Amino acid sequence: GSILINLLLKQPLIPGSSLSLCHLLSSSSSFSLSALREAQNLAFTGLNLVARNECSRDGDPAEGGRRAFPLCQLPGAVHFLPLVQFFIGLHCQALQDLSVCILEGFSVTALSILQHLVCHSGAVVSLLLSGQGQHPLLKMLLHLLAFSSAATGHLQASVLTQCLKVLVKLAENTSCDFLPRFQCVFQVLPKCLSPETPLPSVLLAVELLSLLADHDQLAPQLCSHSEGCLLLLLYMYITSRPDRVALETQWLQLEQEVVWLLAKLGVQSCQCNVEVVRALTVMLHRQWLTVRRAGGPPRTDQQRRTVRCLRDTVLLLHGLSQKDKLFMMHCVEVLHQFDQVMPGVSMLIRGLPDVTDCEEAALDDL
Amino acid sequence: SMIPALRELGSATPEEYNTVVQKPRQILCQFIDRILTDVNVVAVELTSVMLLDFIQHIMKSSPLMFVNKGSCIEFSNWIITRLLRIAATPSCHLLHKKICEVICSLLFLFKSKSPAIFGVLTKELLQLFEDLVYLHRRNVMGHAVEWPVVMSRFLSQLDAPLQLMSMQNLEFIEVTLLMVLTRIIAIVFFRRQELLLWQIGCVLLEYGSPKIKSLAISFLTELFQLGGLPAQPASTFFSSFLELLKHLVEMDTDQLKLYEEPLSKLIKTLFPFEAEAYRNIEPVYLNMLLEKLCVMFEDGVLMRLKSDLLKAALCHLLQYFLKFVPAGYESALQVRKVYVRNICKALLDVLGIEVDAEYLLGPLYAALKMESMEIIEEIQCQIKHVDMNQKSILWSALKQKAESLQISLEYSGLKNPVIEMLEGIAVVLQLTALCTVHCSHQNMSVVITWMSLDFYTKVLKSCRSLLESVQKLDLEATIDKVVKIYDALIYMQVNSSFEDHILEDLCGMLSLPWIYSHSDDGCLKLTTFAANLLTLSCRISDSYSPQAQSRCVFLLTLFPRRIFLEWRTAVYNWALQSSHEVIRASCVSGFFILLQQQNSCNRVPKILIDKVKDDSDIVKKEFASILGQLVCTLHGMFYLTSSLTEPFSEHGHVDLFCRNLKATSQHECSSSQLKASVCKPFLFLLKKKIPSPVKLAFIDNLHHLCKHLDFREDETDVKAVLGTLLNLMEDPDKDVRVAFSGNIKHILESLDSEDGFIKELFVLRMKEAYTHAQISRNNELKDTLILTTGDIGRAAKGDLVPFALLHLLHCLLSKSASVSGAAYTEIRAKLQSFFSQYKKPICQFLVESLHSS
Amino acid sequence: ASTFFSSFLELLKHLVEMDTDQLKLYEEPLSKLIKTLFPFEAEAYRNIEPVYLNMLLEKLCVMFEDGVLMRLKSDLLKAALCHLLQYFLKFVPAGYESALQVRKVYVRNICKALLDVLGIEVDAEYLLGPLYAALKMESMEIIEEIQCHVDMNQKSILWSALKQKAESLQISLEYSGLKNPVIEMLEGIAVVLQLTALCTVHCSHPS
Repeated sequence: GSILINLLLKQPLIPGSSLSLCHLLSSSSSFSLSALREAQNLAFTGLNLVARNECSRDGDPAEGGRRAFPLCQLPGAVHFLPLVQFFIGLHCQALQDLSVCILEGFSVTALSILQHLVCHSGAVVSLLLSGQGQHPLLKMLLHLLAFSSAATGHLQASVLTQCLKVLVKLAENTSCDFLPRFQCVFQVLPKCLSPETPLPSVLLAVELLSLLADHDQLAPQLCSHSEGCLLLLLYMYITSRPDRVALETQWLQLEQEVVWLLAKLGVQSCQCNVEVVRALTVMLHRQWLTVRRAGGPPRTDQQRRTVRCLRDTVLLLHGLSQKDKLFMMHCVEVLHQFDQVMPGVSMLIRGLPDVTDCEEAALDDL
Repeated sequence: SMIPALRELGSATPEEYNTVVQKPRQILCQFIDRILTDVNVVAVELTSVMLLDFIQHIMKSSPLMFVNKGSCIEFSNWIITRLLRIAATPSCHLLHKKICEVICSLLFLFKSKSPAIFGVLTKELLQLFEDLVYLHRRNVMGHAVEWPVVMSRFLSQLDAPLQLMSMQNLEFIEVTLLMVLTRIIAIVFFRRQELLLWQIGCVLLEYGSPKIKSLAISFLTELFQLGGLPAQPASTFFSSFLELLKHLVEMDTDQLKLYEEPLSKLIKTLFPFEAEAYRNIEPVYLNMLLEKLCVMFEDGVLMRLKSDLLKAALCHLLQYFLKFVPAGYESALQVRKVYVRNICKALLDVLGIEVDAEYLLGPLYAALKMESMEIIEEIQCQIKHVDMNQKSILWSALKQKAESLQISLEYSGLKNPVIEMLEGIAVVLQLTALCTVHCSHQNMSVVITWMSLDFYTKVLKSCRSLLESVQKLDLEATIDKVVKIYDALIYMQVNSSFEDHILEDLCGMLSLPWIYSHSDDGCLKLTTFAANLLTLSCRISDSYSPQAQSRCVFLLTLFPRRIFLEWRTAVYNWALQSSHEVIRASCVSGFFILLQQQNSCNRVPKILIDKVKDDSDIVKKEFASILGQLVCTLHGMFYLTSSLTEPFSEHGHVDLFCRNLKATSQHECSSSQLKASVCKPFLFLLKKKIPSPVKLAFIDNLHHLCKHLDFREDETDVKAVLGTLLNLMEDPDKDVRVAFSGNIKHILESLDSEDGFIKELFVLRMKEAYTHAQISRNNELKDTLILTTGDIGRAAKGDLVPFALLHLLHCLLSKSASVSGAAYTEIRAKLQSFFSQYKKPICQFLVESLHSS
Repeated sequence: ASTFFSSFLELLKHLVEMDTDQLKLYEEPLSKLIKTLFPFEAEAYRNIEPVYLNMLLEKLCVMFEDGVLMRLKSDLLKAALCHLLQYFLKFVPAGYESALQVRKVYVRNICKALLDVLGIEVDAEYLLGPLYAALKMESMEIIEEIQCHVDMNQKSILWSALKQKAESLQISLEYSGLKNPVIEMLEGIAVVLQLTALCTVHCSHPS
């Protein structure tokens, strides 16, 4: 709602660099300053415009329809962009050129801004997803994204994360039809998933892979091409940790996201069908090896997330077994782990009081 | 009905199964066609139940009746609609739950067999629910309702349509589908779907009866537990949440009966004590929330509200905002200082009027301690003695408030409500103690002043008299009070003992019950206070409460000095046979040290080892839990001290906060060299039949216990003891087995060296174990044993890792239950180079199996 | 101020709902107020915190897009609103109220609404001033831009739209002629021609 103002004026947009919106506007040091000042003026104009926001009160009847959880139309926001795209360009203009350490910071800040906007506005979303003639901001992101990932620059750790939070929030706040505009993502998600990437990035890329997998023509963009296939990368990753910080909690977030992805894809309706089960078993044995010893009732939040993941994986595997009856064959390599876990996890879930006919039926099937 | 053909789907192909079962579906609909065609068809008076029960049973048994093509789909949709029309009628309420189970478990079945169908069914259900909530809005929004409606989903052309004519209908159908959703959340949860669920939850919450609001609250709790909340949904949710909190005090009891549990669940799960849970939350929301918390508090809420529980949620939230949310996220610092200052002014203002003020303890202590740390720190800039009175306004306000209460009570018991006021003084003392102890970074060079010893003396005068003339009506609560007070006093004096007489005097009131009625001995003769307190003892002793009695006994056992020690020990023994198992637990948990003060720092009490040898297994549970440091008691003079023992990590319903200490050697805690001759008096607990909880508690104590006891000394008895121990692994209880597996690590960390005889008994007992296992074929035991061996190996150092590895490698040659696949990899904590280390023995592990060929 | 402007704008928005007699009441004093508070004389805006004027222009674009210009009855009030728009165009500068682009958005939308009304009303005089002002502002800015022959119709969407509308009305006559409203369509054509003349003469100043 109106909270967009509070969000934009959040003192540190990112922890560190102490750069707010103010620290973006008040900078007399692509546009050539023939538009820096004009854009700053648009910025504070839109600040006022939203600080009014007569709209999102007494229900805002126009709020409703598609765009799941209709984002409150904050038209004033539409005026911020030319600034934001000026800076995203000075990042791009500074890129595409075979220092930037400073300019890139303003770009990160502006990306956080755009993130909040896409989060809480609908007119900006209609604009961007509209005109293929993509609103210059979309291209300013995409031509960066490759540079956001391909180059492991010290700051390429963050600009990527923010551009991804933006792309994903924009796929969420919007509707299903426009996603073919997002189509351009698939040329860049692979680099976004390279084992040189950290947990938070692959996470956002998974979330977005899902948000696109809701689209009819988009699911095959998962593994239309059997080779490379924008998968078996996700699985080689989930199995062989390509990150070192690798805070187990983060890896749990990622297992959970990958699981929800697999489930949505399976229910909505590659060579990759084969590796998925191997990776799921590696993951599961990675979980059951943790909680068992602790035993008892999990009072830990991590434990509860793990249990949710395990139950969902069990149901998913039952669906798998429903398919590809060779699943025992492809499982041959790890049947050891599979039968060293399945019985104990069945015991556990039976111990759980939230059991489901699905959980019981599956665990019995195996 | 045609049971034979129903079962034998038979020749009915994957294409003709649909038609072969179309007739069964027709029969089932004929059933539903009449018994449930209309709502009031029968006086519900609640036989029809058998029909839904059959629906559920046949669902569980024969999936093909429903699924295996599109016909099957509209069939359910046709069925479901026949149910929704039932879920709207109040009189049908006693079925609506059976419908929450019929609709439920059916989406389940579809998930088990035909996921895609389940997904599409869920999508229709959600579009439905969305229409319903939008209708709710339009209704209370003040716009048109046109109660004659369709809610056209699950549309079945098979061949009544759906319609909700009164908010009875809408509310009922919504609550029912909402319970269904609370069940199927995970199966339905996805990325873009979560925002939809959030939207409909917020719709219900902003607009709906209080009941539906609580239902949706639990729903949203499960949601935040499954996937967290994004930004897009928050604002609405938080507006509703805060308006609700504000409306609380202006809410009814039954209404409270609704909002009570789920609201506390939501608040605890959305604002948990574990840190880094704030990063999920946009600050602006938290600042708004803290504002509304200050408002609710500043409005005299705590006295206005009823549910002591909900106040617990509020206090928990305040504790969160005090400690786990770092200043600089909620807002700048000064705003937080101001807020907490005001909320604490209030928290003070309340105490003298409540009977149970404990929930005020966590936050009050948290603020006192935060200020104490920041103060000793800023002044840590430059011993460094400090005073507290003039430092924090909250502190001295609390102080003079306790003073006002003590005094107004001092004027007359009648002019004062005794219980609330004794409680106020007692909580102020509890805080004085907790903070003077832990706040004092010297315990973590600065020292800090606190409440007054003359005041302590004043209250020690006041309490007995308040009891002495309480009219024998409210005495008991006053006994509980004085118990709590003395507990704080005693924790404090343990941290820093006081002048004797004050400590001497106290020992009377702690011994008060058992002085007069039956003592009549010489201990009271040489005792001073006894003659002074004879009359009050003959007035009170018979009134003391068993819980409070054991409390006082544990307290006296805590009473440390060369001060009336013979009498304390006397009463300790007396209560050792007290006929009250609570008192027996206190007796053990206090004698464990009261005796080391006595004399003979040699072995355990024969008296105890026998008394414990009797029943009341709880006594033996605590007996091992205390053995854990009774070992160190029979060691360097026990240097009593407390863990952090702060209130939140504990359940907060603390009886005798002093009941958190576990002592240590005064100094020079040399290798205990425990010959284990004492462990025999102890290990007898492990008869293989005692309640598994005690055995597990002892497995826990094993960690601390390992270092002290000696193992090389007296190989014979030590090895007998170790055998008694390894009697664990074949224990029938399971958690005990895995815990022993995990603590063999501590053991072999204590072991000096890997002698042969010890490896010999290892091999012997593990062969016995595997043999009892396969002779019994207890795969569970096999897993427990594999894990025990894996731990013993990952921890072992010498020739033993070879042995456990041989065992795991033999296990690798076995059936499904081969956990080795995990362990012999874990041992790496270089499979090829590691094989090279024992390639030669390794191959031997094969030869015997190769004797099979 | 803020209180006064909230009341004022809510009143304006409610106007079209006001009935004949209540209108009659509000008719004169409201126009008097708005003229005494928004006069063509320049520097009479500095008294007014810009955000107030921005809120006003917002509610004004709303009322106009709300079809008021042709619904409303009192010629006095339509004249007052025309005067207010003429003020927001000529007497006031850009930059004080807000940035420019959004200003162009507003004025363009209201000018579209005004183009929507021609064939309806019999006396469109009040409709004239604001249009001419916008067209002069454009013509100026345009020749200055070029000064970094020229045509109008293609330059401003509004000019070409107006000419197309005039043509539409002329044809509407040609085909049905007399049954087609013989009056106020001629007035739309005649105001189109009046503006053609005025901005051929004054907006003049090889390029």
